[PDB]
Amino acid sequence: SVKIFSMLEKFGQFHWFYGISIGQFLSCFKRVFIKTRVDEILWLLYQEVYCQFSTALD
Repeated sequence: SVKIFSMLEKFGQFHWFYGISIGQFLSCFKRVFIKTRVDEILWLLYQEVYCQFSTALD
């Protein structure tokens, strides 16, 4: 999650519209549980983060 958040911040550096908050990221992560258990959670986190914050990019 730290690595992903750093990547999103680097995205936000390039264009003023691409910024990212921390509450937004935390809520996106929280939405994982509602929808090797640790590996499943990690995979779900990646999928949810992508499908959440890809629509905000060109």
